[PDB]
Amino acid sequence: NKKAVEQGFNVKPRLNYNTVSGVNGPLVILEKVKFPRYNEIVNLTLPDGTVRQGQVLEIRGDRAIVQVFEGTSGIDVKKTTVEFTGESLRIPVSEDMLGRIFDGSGRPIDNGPKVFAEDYLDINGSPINPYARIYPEEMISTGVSAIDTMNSIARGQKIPIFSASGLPHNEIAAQICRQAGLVRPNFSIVFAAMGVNLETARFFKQDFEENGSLERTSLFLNLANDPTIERIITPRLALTTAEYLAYQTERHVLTILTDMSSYADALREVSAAREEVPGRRGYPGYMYTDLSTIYERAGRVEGRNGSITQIPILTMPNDDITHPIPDLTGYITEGQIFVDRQLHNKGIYPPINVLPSLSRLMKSAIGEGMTRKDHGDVSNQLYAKYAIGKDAAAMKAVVGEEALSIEDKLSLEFLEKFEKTFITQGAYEDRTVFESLDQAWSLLRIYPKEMLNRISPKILDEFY
Amino acid sequence: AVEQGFNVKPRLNYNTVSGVNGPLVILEKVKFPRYNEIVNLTLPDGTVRQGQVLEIRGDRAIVQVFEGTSGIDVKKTTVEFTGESLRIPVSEDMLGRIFDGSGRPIDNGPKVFAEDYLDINGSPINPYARIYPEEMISTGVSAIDTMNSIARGQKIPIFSASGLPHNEIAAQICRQAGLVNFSIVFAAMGVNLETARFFKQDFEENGSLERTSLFLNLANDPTIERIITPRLALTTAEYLAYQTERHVLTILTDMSSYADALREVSAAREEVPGRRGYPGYMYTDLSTIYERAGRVEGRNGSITQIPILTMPNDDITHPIPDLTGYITEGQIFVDRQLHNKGIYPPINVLPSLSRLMKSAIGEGMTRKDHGDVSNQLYAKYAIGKDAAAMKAVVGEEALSIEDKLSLEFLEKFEKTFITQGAYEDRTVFESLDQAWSLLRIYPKEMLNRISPKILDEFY
Amino acid sequence: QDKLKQAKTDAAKEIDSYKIQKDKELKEFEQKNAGGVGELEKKAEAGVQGELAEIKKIAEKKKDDVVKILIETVIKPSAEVHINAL
Amino acid sequence: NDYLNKDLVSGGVVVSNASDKIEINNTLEERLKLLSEEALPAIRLELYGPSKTRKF
Amino acid sequence: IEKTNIVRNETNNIDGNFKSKLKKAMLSQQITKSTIANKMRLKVLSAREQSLDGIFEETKEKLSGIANNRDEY
Amino acid sequence: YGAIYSVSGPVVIAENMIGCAMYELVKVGHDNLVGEVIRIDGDKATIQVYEETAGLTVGDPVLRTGKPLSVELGPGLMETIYDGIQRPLKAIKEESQSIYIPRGIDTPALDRTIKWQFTPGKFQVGDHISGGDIYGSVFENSLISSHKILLPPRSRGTITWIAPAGEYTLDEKILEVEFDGKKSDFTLYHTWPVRVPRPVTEKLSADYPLLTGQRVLDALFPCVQGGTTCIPGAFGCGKTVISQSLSKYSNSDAIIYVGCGERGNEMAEVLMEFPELYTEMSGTKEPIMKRTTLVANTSNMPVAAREASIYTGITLAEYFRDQGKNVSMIADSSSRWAEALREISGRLGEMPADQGFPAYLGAKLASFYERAGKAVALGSPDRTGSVSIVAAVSPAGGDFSDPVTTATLGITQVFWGLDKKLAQRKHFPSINTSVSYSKYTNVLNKFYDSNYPEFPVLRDRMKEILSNAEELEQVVQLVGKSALSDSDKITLDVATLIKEDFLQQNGYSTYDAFCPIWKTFDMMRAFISYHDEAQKAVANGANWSKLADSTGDVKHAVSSSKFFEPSRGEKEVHGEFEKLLSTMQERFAESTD
Ligand SMILES: Nc1ncnc2c1ncn2[C@@H]1O[C@H](COP(=O)(O)OP(=O)(O)O)[C@@H](O)[C@H]1O
Ligand SMILES: [Mg+2]
Repeated sequence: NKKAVEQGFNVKPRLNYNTVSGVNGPLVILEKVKFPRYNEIVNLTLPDGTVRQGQVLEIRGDRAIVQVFEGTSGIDVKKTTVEFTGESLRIPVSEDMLGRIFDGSGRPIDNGPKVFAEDYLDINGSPINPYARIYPEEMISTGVSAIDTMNSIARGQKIPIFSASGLPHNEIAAQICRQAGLVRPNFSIVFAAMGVNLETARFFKQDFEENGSLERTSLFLNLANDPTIERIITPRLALTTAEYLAYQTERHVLTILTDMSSYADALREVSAAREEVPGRRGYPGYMYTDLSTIYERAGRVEGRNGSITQIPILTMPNDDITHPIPDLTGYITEGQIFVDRQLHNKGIYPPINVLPSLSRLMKSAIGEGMTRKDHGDVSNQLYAKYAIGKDAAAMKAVVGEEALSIEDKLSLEFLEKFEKTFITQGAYEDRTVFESLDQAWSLLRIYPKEMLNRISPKILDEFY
Repeated sequence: AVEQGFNVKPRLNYNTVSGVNGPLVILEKVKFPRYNEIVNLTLPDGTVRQGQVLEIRGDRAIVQVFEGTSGIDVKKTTVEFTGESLRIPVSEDMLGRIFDGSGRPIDNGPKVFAEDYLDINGSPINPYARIYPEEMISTGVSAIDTMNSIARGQKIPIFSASGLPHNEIAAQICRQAGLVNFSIVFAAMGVNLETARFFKQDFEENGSLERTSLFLNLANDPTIERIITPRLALTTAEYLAYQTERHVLTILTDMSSYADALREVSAAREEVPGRRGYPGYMYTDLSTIYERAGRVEGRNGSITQIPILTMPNDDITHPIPDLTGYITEGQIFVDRQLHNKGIYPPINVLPSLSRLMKSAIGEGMTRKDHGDVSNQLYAKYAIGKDAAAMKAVVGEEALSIEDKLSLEFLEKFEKTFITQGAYEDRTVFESLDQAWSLLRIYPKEMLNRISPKILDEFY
Repeated sequence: QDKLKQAKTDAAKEIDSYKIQKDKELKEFEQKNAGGVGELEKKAEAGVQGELAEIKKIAEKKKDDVVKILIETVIKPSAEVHINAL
Repeated sequence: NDYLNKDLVSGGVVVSNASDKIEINNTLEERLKLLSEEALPAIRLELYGPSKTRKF
Repeated sequence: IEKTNIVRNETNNIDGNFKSKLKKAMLSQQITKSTIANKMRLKVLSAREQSLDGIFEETKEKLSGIANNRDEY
Repeated sequence: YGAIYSVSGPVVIAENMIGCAMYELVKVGHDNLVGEVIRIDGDKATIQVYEETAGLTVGDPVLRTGKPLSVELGPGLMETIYDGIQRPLKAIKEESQSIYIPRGIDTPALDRTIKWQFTPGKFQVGDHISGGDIYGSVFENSLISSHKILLPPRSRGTITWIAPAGEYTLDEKILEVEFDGKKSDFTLYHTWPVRVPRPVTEKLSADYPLLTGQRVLDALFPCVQGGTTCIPGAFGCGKTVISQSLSKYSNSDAIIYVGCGERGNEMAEVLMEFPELYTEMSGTKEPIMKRTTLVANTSNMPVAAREASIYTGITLAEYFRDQGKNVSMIADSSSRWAEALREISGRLGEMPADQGFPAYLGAKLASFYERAGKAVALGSPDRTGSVSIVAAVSPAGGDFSDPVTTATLGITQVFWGLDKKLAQRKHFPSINTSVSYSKYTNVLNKFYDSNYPEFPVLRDRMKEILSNAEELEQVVQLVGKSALSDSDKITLDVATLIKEDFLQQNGYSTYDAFCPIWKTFDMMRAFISYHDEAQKAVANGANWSKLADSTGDVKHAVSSSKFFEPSRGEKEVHGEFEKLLSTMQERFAESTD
């Protein structure tokens, strides 16, 4: 049946290297290493008995520069013992991972057993063959109008959630997980916290438990107290689990990677620990590739019924799109959901500013077959009129309300009744995409039929 | 009679190569290495490439390969030390031929039948043997001749940006450069084939290939020959202008590309960078290039160097334009804002400057009112720009009567005076008359920078 | 009137056709210039033949003298160590 | 033992050190090539009169 | 009034087309005139290179003769 | 075969490897990872491998191929997808039965099992043949018929034996050349080094426009067949969709869509949609995919392979140019290629130059963009192909001051800059009409005079209207709309109409997916005529508010002209535009009266 067992029944001795040439920052350098690998995750034993894992990063002749995830602190040349496993970091995966809470490095903190591995998969993964990919054309009804109508999330989409520090991005992401469902017919959530607060992790865990998603969710929690070097591997572990459960098990998976800003801060700390290129704002020049190896593990593949949707939750430092984390994440991912501090202060939930938001995979996955015919034109017209509303609001602020034209007044009314009634939703209110489109048509019927220039004439005649 | 030419000096073929790094080739064992020496790297494929010795250790010689190091082996590559710096073969018949970046023929013609072998670096002209130019060149462009004059022997670059018509402006200046015939030495450093074809076609149409020498180092050409092309072109110009007593106008283009080549060589040498990675000695290299322009006391003949330059982001503060302004005298600023507005030439006369204008302009050389008219134009154009900024920031009615008159003058100045179609060839006197017509917009009272005698005699 | 303007432009279009004929004549003149240049190419070649006739004659007159200098130099004993080596 | 090509080389030697890494092509053909490339001004001055344009 | 303006506009376009053709005809004549002049100059320069290479081709024959003579070789 | 001394990131310093030339292809590791030599520090030779370096051990052998990174040119590639080192992704998928690319898989770049119908060319036995000469042709597919088999450059001699007409694989001999007594056997394919550009007889000035189909790109900032192009802009601006629409609807005979640092779902979207799309060329409906090949290198793929993908794509474009086909290579992101270059340079330890990008980045970009250009192929029979490079630079932070963007603008000739303020609010194409420029208008004046004489004057009028209304928009944003004159109001209204209807072109609607050259010309004529009619009516004395109230129908008819189906044919739609203009003139005359 399965021949992967035969290679498993092999014992490989590991060399214990007491020869530690030196240590600096998070990098511990070994000497007299016999044929070092390039990513051999080692088991570095401290003088006090603590065992920290580390993986080599640069291997000159008879030398290996190990970085330890838990930190060098306490490492001594005379007493530390480093054993080379001989293979890269491999997460023990199985179908029983669903319903278990793991630490940052995959060690189970659910007070339960060690995961009874069905396979050992490298956390770094491999690029999915573009010929083997399938373009995601199956719309997900997230239940929130700002994401279903204005934007649109497919099944294989990797649309993240751009947000600031204090915004309710966590409540939006938990809303999406508790409401995600195919428009025209469950999601095994894989949640990866990186440097989140205890309050955030507790909120996510309690939300999953109360909504019943905990029976099909595998948390990889890396709190702020957890070491800042294993934030690099936590999304890799969670995404390897998601890739398993999706491709090799045929389960649709929501991957929620919280605090990708914290992941990128860990990446910048690791890079600055070395003599890496500073990129922009101190982040490594390889940041794009690293974030690519994170995000691009999503998508569907040919012949396998599983799929992975990645909803990374970013934390923009100054609510700036131009910052490297949001810029690189927008360049890689297939859209973004822009949570706005302006709308949050205005009191709107969800505080989604749809103008910076986008979804590449709306183009296909919305249309006549997936949903009703008018959706694309309605979304385009809504974007145009929302922008006209914001511009007319700025013009009103500058030059008073009297100078505005009839079009500007209509657009201000549309802006008010669009932010107040369309974007705004309850935390537990889910709207069918057709209901959202009907509300959108009410908002467009605010206007006369002539000003809806982005609507095709046939759609406008059939839907006005 | 150079009878010392009849002499054979056998050369040492070193097969000891190592450390081949980027543009740099390092030889482990060299017998008495010579600094700034030309070597001939014979590849395993058989093709040879010239190389210059950048630095020598006790037995090492860090060689930079002009044609690039792509394909240089460490085992089968033989490096032959010529024993002297790079000497371009120069001749009087060398005019009218097209050359590669390394002074090799391109026009499918023979190698230069050398009249003498001149060093690329030339020799340092005695400052006591130089002549202050004081001989205006009627460039035919209003915004240049009238307000930033060019003297025969002045190194005045054309500061521009990417996509601006700096090539067109320089070609126009070359085509119409009579005094108030010129030989031309054109050096193309990394310019695209479209620009090189434009320059060659314009020279041929004007009739300049009879008295020009193009050193075309295209973009596809190796990126280290941009270090050597300006030096070859400038020593060709020095020959043609000092020994054959011609008047040479050098049009070194993409000095920004030359500086990028310098930074590439500087980065490979792992030396102390300077500003924006450009080598700390970029001032010295740019001065060595630019300062080869002017007139000498004994010999009547000059190099009217006009090095076209491209600002990376239309910024003067960038190291290349800043050092070029430091060394080269004057600057012709091509403005992105003017080009977007549609003006040709899009020369911004506020940053544009000419140090030798005050001495080569006016007092019977061209006309009595040239300097005062150009001061008045500059002052009123600055007033117009300030008034336009004030009228944009605040209400238009807040601008004074002088500010409104200056806005009208600025409009009539960009749209009529600076705006000059190609091949127009406005005389300096016609440009001065047009500038006065612009200055007759104002009442005589507020033309403050005009000397009262000239104001009475020309208003 | 618009109709009258088109008729007047059509009358001026006849001059444009004459101008087009003049433009065609200019193209024919350019072809004649190229044909004349082809005749001038023979004239230039005839002028070149006059100059390079001396080139063959100037070479043969002083060829044997240059070879004597070239031969005596290639073979001339030139044995001297580097100045630094001494 | 590896002798020079009879057709290409007319005379002279190619002296190299013990390691055979540094060699000096002293063949008459190579010396004539060096003379041809280095005595062009003298050959031009002998064949044709000095250029009237080139003062100094 | 409209007829005169249209006729004048068409006449102006006629002059521009003739002027553009005249400029192209004049420039193309200059291009061919310079090319023939350029080819002639490269014809005598190449002949001088042939004349120069004629001397060098003989010295190679003369050098071979010297090598054959063991008295002076 | 040398060993491995260091493996740090994507670079692998290999010891005991004396004799390896620069940019020589090597096989690093036991899995035979393809790599290129950068530095040679004595015995050591730093190697940038084009695969993942995980699992490499010190001591693993490194074989020296003795060849540079060579693309494989011939029949086969036309309709395929590659992997930068030119590994066919379809063949990889079939051979591995896995959705991941195996490390160091060595599948042939061109399928050898397929037999191609070869028709011998005009060259016969005994006739001298030179580099780039066409000695035959094969039937690649329905669209690329007579895929002319070119004798490799740098190869010459006399044809001793030429194969007759029939079906041949790529391994079979097709032609034999004797040169200096040495026989050379030539097949349907031949390898060419990607770094060295393919030779051409003489590069020519590009004069025919590259019809992108986008209204703004075609009219305001045109591009030629053989001209470089740049599309800077932040994420979501529309560079990828512009590139895909250009590949779908361009008049270029061949498309080389190169994906460097671009998400793999875009490659999947291309592979899924292009077969569905059909090209009206060749006299019959043939799928777009029959004339499009993809060089796909996803962002998560090896870093060093982005440069290989760029060079492979441009060399395929150069080969199809040497065949005489007007090609247009499309780099997904030259900025991602430059980021890969920066990563490699930082791994090496070189001087950061500007923003960390290596000091040779400008030179590399200049060479890559100078690969493009219309040119006569190297050998007989005479033919004139072209290669346009439409490369989408993606600046970091959405600022056009990035070093890669500045170098790209220095080298290129067309700037299709993208504004993110227009990317939002769904105003695609988001071409920033202010900063955008195209230096090919002067050379395209000839084509415009030949086909659409009023195209340049209408385009200049549109540019003037947009610029004047931008100035008036600044004025109105500062001090309100009360000060503006009537003609200012018409200028603002007409420019808003142009931006909303003409410039704004939805690439995913049936009507505006492809606005042809004639439709774009008719739409400029309609909009410019509307502006002129409004100006004339207001100058006659009619109040602009009342005129707009009366001519709202004409304005809506003008704005709705973008819905006219290009599929209806040039004759039918142009009649509709003429009727629209006539009714517009009648309505404006009635309103004025
Ligand atoms: N011409 C167009 N018509 C319709 N939509 C477009 C057009 N151009 C871009 N878009 C939209 O812009 C979104 C972002 O894609 P794009 O910006 O091209 O990717 P990139 O960020 O690589 O430039 C897509 O979802 C697409 O729907
Ligand atoms: Mg993209």
